[PDB]
Amino acid sequence: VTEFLKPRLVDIEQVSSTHAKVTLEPLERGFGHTLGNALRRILLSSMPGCA
Amino acid sequence: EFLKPRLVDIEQVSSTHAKVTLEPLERGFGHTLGNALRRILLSSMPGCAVTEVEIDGVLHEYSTKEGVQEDILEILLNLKGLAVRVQGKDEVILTLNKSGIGPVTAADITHDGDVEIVKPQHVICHLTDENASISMRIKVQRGRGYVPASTRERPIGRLLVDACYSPVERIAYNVEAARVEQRTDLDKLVIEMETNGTIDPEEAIRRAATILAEQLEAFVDDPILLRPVDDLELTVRSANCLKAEAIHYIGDLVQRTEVELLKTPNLGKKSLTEIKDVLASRGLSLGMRLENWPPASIADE
Amino acid sequence: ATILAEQLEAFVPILLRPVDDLELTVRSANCLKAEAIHYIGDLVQRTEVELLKTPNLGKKSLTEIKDVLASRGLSLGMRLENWPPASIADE
Amino acid sequence: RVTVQDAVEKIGNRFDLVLVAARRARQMQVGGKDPLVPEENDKTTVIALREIEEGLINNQILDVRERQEQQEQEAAELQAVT
Amino acid sequence: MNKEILAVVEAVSNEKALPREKIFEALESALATATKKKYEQEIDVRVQIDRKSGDFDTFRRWLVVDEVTQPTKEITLEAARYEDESLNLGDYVEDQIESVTFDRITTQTAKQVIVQKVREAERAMVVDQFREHEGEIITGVVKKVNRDNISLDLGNNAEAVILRE
Amino acid sequence: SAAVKEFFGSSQLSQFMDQNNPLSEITHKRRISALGPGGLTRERAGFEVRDVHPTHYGRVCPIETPEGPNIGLINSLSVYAQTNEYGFLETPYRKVTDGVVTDEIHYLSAIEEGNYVIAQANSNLDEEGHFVEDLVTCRSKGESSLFSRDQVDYMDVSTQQVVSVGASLIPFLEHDDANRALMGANMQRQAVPTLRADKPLVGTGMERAVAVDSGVTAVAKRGGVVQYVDASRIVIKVNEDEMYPGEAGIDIYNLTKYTRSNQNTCINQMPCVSLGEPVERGDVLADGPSTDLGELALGQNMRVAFMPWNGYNFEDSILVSERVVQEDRFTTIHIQELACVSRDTKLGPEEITADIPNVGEAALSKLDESGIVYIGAEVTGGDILVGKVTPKGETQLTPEEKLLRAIFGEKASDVKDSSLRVPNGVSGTVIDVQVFTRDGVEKDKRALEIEEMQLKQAKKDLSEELQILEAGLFSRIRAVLVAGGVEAEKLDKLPRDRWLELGLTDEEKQNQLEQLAEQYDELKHEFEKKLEAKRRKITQGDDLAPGVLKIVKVYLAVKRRIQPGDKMAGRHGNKGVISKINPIEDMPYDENGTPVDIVLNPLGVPSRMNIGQILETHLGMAAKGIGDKINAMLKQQQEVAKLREFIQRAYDLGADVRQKVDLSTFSDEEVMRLAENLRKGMPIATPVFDGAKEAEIKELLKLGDLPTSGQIRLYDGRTGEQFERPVTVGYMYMLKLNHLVDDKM
Amino acid sequence: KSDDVNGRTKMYKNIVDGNHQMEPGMPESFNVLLKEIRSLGINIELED
Amino acid sequence: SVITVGPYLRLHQCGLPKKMALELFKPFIYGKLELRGLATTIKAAKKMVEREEAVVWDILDEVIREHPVLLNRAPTLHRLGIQAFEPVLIEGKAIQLHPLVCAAYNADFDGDQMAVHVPLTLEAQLEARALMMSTNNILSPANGEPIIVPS
Repeated sequence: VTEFLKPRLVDIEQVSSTHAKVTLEPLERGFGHTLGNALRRILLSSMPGCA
Repeated sequence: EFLKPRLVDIEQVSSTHAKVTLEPLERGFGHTLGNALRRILLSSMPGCAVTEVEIDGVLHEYSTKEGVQEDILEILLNLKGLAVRVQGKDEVILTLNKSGIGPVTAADITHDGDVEIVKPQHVICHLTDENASISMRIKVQRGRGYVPASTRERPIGRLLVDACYSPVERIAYNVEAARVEQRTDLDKLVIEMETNGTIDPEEAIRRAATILAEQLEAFVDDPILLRPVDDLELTVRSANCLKAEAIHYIGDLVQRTEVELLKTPNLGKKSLTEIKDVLASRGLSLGMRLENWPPASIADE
Repeated sequence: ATILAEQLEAFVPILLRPVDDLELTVRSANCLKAEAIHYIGDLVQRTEVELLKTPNLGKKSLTEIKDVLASRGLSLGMRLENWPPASIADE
Repeated sequence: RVTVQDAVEKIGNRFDLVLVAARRARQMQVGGKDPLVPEENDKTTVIALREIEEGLINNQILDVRERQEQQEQEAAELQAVT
Repeated sequence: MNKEILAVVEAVSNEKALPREKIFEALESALATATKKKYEQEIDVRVQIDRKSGDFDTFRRWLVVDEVTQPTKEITLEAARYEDESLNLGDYVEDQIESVTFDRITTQTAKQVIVQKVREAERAMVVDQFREHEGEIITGVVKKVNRDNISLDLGNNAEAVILRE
Repeated sequence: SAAVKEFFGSSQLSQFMDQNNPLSEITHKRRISALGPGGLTRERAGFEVRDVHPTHYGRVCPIETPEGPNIGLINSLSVYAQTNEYGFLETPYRKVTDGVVTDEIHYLSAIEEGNYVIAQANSNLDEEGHFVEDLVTCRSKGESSLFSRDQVDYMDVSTQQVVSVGASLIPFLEHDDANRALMGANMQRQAVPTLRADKPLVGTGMERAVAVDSGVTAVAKRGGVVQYVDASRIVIKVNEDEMYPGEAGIDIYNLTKYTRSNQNTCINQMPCVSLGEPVERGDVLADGPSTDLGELALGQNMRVAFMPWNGYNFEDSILVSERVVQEDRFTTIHIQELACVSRDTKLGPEEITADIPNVGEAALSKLDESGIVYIGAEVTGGDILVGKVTPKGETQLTPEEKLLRAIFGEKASDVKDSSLRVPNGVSGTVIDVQVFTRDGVEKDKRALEIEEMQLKQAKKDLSEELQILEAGLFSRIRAVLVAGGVEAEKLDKLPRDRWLELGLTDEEKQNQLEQLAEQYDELKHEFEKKLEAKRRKITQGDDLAPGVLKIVKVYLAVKRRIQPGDKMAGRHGNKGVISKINPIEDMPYDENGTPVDIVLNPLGVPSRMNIGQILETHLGMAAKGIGDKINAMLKQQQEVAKLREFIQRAYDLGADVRQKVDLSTFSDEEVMRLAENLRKGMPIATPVFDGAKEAEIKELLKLGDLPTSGQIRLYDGRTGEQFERPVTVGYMYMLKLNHLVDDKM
Repeated sequence: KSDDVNGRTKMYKNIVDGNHQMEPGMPESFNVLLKEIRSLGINIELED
Repeated sequence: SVITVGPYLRLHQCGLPKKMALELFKPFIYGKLELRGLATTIKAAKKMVEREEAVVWDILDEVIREHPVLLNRAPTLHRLGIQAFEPVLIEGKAIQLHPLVCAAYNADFDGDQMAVHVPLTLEAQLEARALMMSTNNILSPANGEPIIVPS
């Protein structure tokens, strides 16, 4: 009841080294949006860095 | 050095719903963990709903039973809404017997040693005569999500209801500003859930966080018969045990039975264990029969 | 993913039934019940030879007992402590 | 495959495209000829239009290859006889 | 006796040099097996067949045992004491009968069983031919190549089996 | 008989009843068709007859007519419109004598209306009948104008009389453009009954006329006290101030359980009364299909929001949460009838028995020992229901081919399978099997099983008629012998059938006991002769087709839920194919927590001018706000005083209105049960052209703690961040139509 | 796909063998048109 | 069948249900099944797709892939009312039709129905891809105005 489908990233189809396109499959129904939204808000809002 | 959320206060303001509280959070993580845990709690939580009903004198679910003012279909809906906890089983069979004028409440079920009804005032149907009695068997099991009847019964007396294995109803988070601990720009995440009594709230938030951290684990920190017996990963003695009977390919070992090899003392006790270790991969010694050497894929060209 | 994972490490039956409950007629239950037996476990506690040595059971009651023992749930020649098996425990 | 625009840029009629690609797909499917471009398990129609886009097939080259591989068969028959 | 019984037996398509009464008994046992397949009492279907009249009957068994399973064919020695211990352990002593049941499939299955019985009628002829001339020395012609078995066909509708071992 | 049977059988006007709804019955029976013999034809005429003349006002409805090839020819008659003595149409008016609107009704025809001058329906008048203006809008000779105060001669009766009963159940009709009101009335006729029909939160008060004045509910004939409620029957004990002297009398209503309608819906009747409950003359006892407590509940009322949501509601589409399909609330129940006849051909008749060639255990496990499927066997698409084999034909006789055909007393023999099968695609559960036998043919074992079953049912039913009416008769004897030679202990010492020879002189009471003895002996001999006649009706054969042995009819009962592709629609013309059944989490929720159920498309409103659906949405949200406040004041176990306070404030709330209820005469137990019925929302009537204005909706949205403008700010389910510019949510009453997608594909 | 019976049996064999190809033939309903016009006094034919 | 939206589509492809896809493509599935070697006679293949086992859906996704279909709304008035798409299989029973293309068909979604036709032969697949594909009809033939205007 706890063992879902657990994914692994199937390919990293990348253009030049500061740009990439990373896919993920298979995810349980409705989890694509929650992982996309979690990773999107964490990357776009709060990362460590210098400028 | 991000501040980590820790559960602080679980305000069980009523029997169904509670208000768990997470504190502290850096700014931005409030809406992130709020939407994430809301979507996990509504999506997939282990519930304990009902699957099969067998009323005694009822053939199909569209019939009517003599002495109960609701149809058998309405009895199935009222049993579909039954809120029940199970403790140490996969599935369980509850038994109901009731006789006499009046309602058949949900507290009239003969409870087992682990099943616990959480709302005993739940009406099922109304018996309406002095000698007119229902006597049913109810099947309650674990699950996840919504498993209808059309996807998944062998006699004609079973009745399949739909299965809404879902304990929660309404999850609402409300982020708000945080006081001292001597630092501002911190947030509090207050989640008011709405359970039907079958799931403890801290257990719900713990299973939701376990499911989400399991999802982020993805990116966080015969050729054996055609090959020679000597080409096997085992030692040379395991190959020599078979080779003593003038065998060079493992296909010849697969052509002969294991009982026929055990009837010859050329193989040893450790050679039998090595043969078992080789046959554990099921590529050789599977009790097959060949023409002499060649299968059809093993053809001469 | 490392940040989001570090932000979650602070969370993660035939014998027990009565003789009268049997599918057979009331006479088949009453034949066993004449020896002050109420549960079929008491029938399984006693041997079939011991029941055949008492005339309280009849010729048709013997056939009914054979029909009940054809399912092999009762009258299989067992011996209990008094009533309870280990699965039949008091809680 | 989405558009067939360059397959019309190289064969300007847009109706001769269908004849040349049908002739090519019939040579690749039943006649058992290899595709001249490496496929990606595409069907023979898209491989035909993909050969049209490279330019290595049109009606001129198909007539050249049918005349040469008919003369080759009759030459093999004549050298087998005499 | 619908006199149709004595016109379907003598086909005689593929049946001659073989036991006639035994084939009749085997077809009778097949029909009683079908009758016991649509029944409930899990026992043995014994057909009793007459040679002089042709007509037959269907008896049920009681199958003397020291056990309780197959309970419509379950008997014992203490129950044999009412028979004055005349039954022994193990026997298939019959003590019941049955009557009749009609259907087009009932005769169809019977005909299918009779077709197999008549064909058994095309297998027993080659099941004695091999031993008809001691250990011959019998030429054969491979007709079909089975898995680890070579089937051959001889004259007078004969079939042989070659073991690869 | 040939002439009258050809007219009632196949005419151009004797047509098959569109019966899937109480509304569809009661508006198909009220139809003024122009076609048929003696009238015009569709593909020829014309222009003028497809147009509403100025004298359809109050006789023929202007907005309920079928669009398509015959508009204006299949007119529907209005609400108050009677028919004159000669055959013309006539409509009520109120005789406005020189100053005062007199409350007498007065029927005018179509040519008497033209000479006089008629005031419009909603003209303001101050408590006496004096018209409060000095210019009043009227119509003189087919032409509307503005006339003086006291040159008027008639006023309309009520403001609902221009429309029909199809298009007077539409709330806020005066706000919809007439095309969208036409499409809304036509689709409200085309609805389907759901599994548990709810109620309209925003109705017009016309639901009880359409429900009671049709024939789907079980209206009480004589009032009294209920004695025995059951899912099958309902027994009313008739009150003594409504009761005949003879024929002692307690009524039995045999309800109509699950049976086939004409449109393959499921015409059910459910009992809605409790036990021991008083009922009045002219009152509902058993709800029918798409009814609830005597009202008319076609579809169900759901939480709707108007916002564009990621393209999935592009043209007219509808987007529905999984919370709707989990609650089993559009799950309609359909019933298909599958017939199988046993004809009479050459080589002999057919066989229905289960001894069948070419089949094995896996087919025949779902049949009994005589071919017919069980009652209750849940089958799939393509199983065998009735096994039927015909004369295949000996043709070529082989060894075994011609063999035994002789050994069996059944010449068929191999046969040609022609068994009835479930048509490929549909599931179901066999609920009812009928077997009819042409007389002379041997009944098989299952036909004798059905004969014993119906003999047993009719035997039990007539014996219970005798027992129940004898119980009422003995209760009458006990009620008479309370006075005049009463025996308090001696009454139950003797057997009950002799309650007549006790000590009592020649009075009205011994006369009444003699009359009840006459009734009792009549019931005895009547029960004898009627049980003999009913055994005759069950035992006899039936006249049938030329050359048929027996007819087997099997009723499959499919349960069709909802899926992407069905058609749902509101009551204003807002159609739509439901396009995606989302999960619960993706729905836009608000700052309380509740997800919205359905996300419509806003862009259908300014072009397709049906602005009434937004007022219906706001008033439905007001109704549910009052229902949520009742649920909050009742879930906290509050005493009846605060419930009385709040229900009284929610029932006053308006201008000079008609309702004027008070809860001070409900006596502390009905108020709890009225709040038990109001906790899922408070029903609100809004009559057609005299409806609830904007300020009343605002004042009712202020009684609940909802926002005044009707718009809540809504969060998103995917992103979890707020939608800008707060959106409109509320409750709309949406109907499932029976243009499903697994009937067209 | 519609009318020619020998054409569609050739088509079904050609589809289950992988050869996408049609042998055209004539619509049979055009032969029905010829028989209905020919059943009058009219003599319709097919030249060459 | 009845149409519905499905806005995730690219405008050369349309959604087509699995049940309709397994019925319209029975001979291609038969040919594919006979090529692999899973079965022998044609009967076996018809029993396999009558039972709908677990292996025929991969066969179906391998007969769909580059094979256009002709969608057609029932009152076809001009030539943009027959357009060829590539199928994308749909759990469901409704044709998912890309929204921009709707302005060509005069197709709203108020209960409309469309017919699908399969180009059998090879010249017809090429005519569906090279003349009648929905990417090829982006200008109305009555004038110069684009017909894939956003609605």
